[PDB]
Amino acid sequence: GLVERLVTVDRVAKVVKGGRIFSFTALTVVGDGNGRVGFGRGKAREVPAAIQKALEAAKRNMITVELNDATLHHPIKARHGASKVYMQPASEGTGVIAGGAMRAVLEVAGVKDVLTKCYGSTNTANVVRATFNGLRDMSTPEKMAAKRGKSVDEIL
Amino acid sequence: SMQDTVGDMLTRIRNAQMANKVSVAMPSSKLRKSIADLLVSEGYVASAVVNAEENNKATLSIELKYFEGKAVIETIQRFSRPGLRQHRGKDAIPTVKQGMGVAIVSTSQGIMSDRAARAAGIGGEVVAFVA
Amino acid sequence: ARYIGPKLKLSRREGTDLGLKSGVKPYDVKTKKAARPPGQHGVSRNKTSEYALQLREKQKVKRIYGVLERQFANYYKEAARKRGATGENLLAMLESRLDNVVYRMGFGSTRAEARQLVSHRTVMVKKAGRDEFVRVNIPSIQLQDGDVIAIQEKSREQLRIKNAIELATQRGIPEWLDVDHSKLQGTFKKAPDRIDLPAEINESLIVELYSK
Amino acid sequence: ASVLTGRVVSDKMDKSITVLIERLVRHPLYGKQLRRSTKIKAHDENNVCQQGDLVRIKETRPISKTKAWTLVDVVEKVE
Amino acid sequence: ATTNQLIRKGRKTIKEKSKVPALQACPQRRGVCTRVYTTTPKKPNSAMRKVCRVRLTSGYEVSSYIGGEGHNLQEHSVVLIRGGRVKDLPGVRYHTVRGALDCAGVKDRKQGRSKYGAKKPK
RNA sequence: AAACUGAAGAGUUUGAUCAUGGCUCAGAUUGAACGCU
RNA sequence: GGGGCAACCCUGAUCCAGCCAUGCCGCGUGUGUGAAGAAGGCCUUUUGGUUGUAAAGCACUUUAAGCAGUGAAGAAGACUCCGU
RNA sequence: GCAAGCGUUAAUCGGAAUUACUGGGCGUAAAGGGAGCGUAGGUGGCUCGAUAAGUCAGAUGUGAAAUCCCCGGGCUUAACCUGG
RNA sequence: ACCCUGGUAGUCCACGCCGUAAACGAUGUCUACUAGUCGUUGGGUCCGGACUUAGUGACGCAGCUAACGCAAUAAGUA
Repeated sequence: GLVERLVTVDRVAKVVKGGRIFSFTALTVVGDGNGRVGFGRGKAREVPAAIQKALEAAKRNMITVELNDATLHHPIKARHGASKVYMQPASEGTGVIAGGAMRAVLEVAGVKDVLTKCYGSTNTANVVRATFNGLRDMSTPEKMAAKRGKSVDEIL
Repeated sequence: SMQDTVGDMLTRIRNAQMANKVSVAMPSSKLRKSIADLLVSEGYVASAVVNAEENNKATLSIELKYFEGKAVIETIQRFSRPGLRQHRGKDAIPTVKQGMGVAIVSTSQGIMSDRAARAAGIGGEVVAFVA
Repeated sequence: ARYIGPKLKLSRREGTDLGLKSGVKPYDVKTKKAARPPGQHGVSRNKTSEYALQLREKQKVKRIYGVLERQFANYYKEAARKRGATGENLLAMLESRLDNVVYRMGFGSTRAEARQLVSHRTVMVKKAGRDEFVRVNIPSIQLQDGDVIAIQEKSREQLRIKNAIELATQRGIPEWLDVDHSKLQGTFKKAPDRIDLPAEINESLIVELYSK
Repeated sequence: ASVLTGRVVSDKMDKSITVLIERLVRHPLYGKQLRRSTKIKAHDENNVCQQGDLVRIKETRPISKTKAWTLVDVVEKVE
Repeated sequence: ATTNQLIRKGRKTIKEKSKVPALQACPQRRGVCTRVYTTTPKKPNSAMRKVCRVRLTSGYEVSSYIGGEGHNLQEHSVVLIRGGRVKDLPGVRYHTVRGALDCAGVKDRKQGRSKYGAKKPK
């Protein structure tokens, strides 16, 4: 009862005495579609084994996300190294306005309406990781009010 | 030398919270006490007291808060700096974290939160964003 | 301009039944196809992409309602400016078209025949509040709440209409349309809801396609 | 009516002074307030005020080619 | 860049010049073919590309590329010239519109006829 | 009552990689021209 | 708008008409039904697939164009008569 | 895939956060002046007052009409026209 | 050319020009704050150590960085 999507597949090489050893790297994102989300990449000499290994790693690199029932609770700006990502909540019916790597994470995490933009390098793994960092650092009004020791009415 | 007193105050708070210090102390001022009192009444710091030292001097000491071992003050950034001051009207005060945070506003009625200034229908200098 | 070529080709390319043929017989036996898209190759290797899923979804609605790209993009542009969900608004304005309304009310067997009836001045419209009908040869007329539709006095004896009602009865009549077969007269009481429209058209793909 | 205050930077003309009016113009893109200053010649009939004084001047009909303001008050004087 | 530095200096964009200066911001331009010849392309490719040095009404004397298979251009031929650079041809920066004024369309063209000035065959 | 709704990236330097960085493309527009119709 | 008491005269302003897919918007070039899935073309493992309900056949419809009628509104009621 | 249009060329903005105000950088990728002193300038400690120029709020006048946007109304619909 | 044997300007002095170096820490200046450990230089105060100062080094958290690496002498937080 879990949703999986393969974001990118790359062909990498290693040099040896004989020549080049070609292997495959697959990055996948798994999620329930209800707030649980995770990503992982696998390497193997075959694409199906790389994909299965990426899925296995994604199933263990999981976090929980509290969404605003369709979207985010506040604008988020995140980064991982040189990919800078920005997401802001949008009105219902807007859709996921995102590139491939952002769209994978958001759609599999269950976001339906969000505005996004990638700055810096658009490396698929680093963009996925920056989006993942932002979703894991995102806060809720209840959590902010509890942290400050107030109520959600006391903290608009 | 030091030409941003408010920036220094917020930088001291930020570094102390990153280092997980119990409290942060500095030389005091009425502006610093106003900002610290706003932080206290917003719930970002536990308390802020002034102790009168000798030679007509004063020390402002702020007791920080931690929630689940993490600092309560997630981010505290200066918006209006001495090199570029930012004054906004009542309908241009920027919100912090979709209203979860506080934009500290210096208005003619004193230091108060962005939502307090909006309710009073008054603008001012947007000095910092704390969330 | 409108599409004139074969329709089962379109249905086979979209992979679903678009209702382009009459319901007089099942879609499976009407074509012994829809398992493969048209042409020499049909089912292919090298799987589709996000842009292909969006393009096919937009073409699906366009081919269902018989509206070309320019008018359909004007529809989306209006829907993204009206309040609420853009896809919901686009489906509502595609459902409020006069030819689609007369097809749902059952005076036409297919939307192409309904458009053919509307274009040939065989349908009169009575605007809400107005105490008069007027013959209208424009299929893209948007009907508001309460607009009345009636059949011309010199075309109620049409054989195609009389065999179009009996197909509409076998297919189902919407609840936002109040149609009376006794004098060939319907009423558009309200634009249909997204819950009334089938839950297999992903308008979200159309909205994401019209965002570069 | 339209009064303007500033320091006297020149008084070496008969029945005439130059007043330096300062203003804060804000940059349309960068939003910082630059302090700008215009030299305005005023008419001082009795030829009284000296350079370094604060003076108020008002717009009037032109007195000369480049002089259409007149002195109305010497609010401050050189120390 | 501080705020004071931005006010004192200000960030300037360089406006790049056009890649088709001989057109003078016009879609096409008429010229006379001063020389019709063939030339070899750059390193990877190998062919005899058909080119014409044409002096245009703007006062330029640029070299352009005759597209399609076979042409009828010779000295003192009046051609219409559009923008568009040939990648493997060094120096050629314009295309000859085939079928416009004196450059004929391609003879047996069937697929992309409008791009080569070929009438629809009956 | 409303005027308060909006933000996508890709290719290309390497045996492969991440970064930097230019070039190129997908959009919209026109008092348009040209080619086919 | 100019002249005249008016009648009226003038007005390439203006209101129109002509040409041009130059753009925007709209409509059409038909609609249903039709299989041993005809012929022909193309591919093919040489017998299948595809063109394809597509065509033919049958049943209808006449928007726009064409022909014939009818027919608003753009007009502000001038002049003249009567009354106050 | 568009469609009485469809492509190409020219041109502008976008994508380009690729002049970065929003919104970039400078150890090694392009980038700290060889170092200092200092002029204009920029910026600037604590406390109690004054002022009210900046700032903020209110009021008044103005910011032409058209256009953009919202709610409507009239063209068979739409473009278009039009009231607030 | 490198190697060898000679060898002049120059290198040295005085007074002036030149104004450039991988003139480098390839790191502008100034201010505040942010785990720690071990050296060394110049002071100072206490009881051979202890502490405190201003330099000068080697390590090493958090943080930062594309990575290397920097890390109170930041390339950290302002």
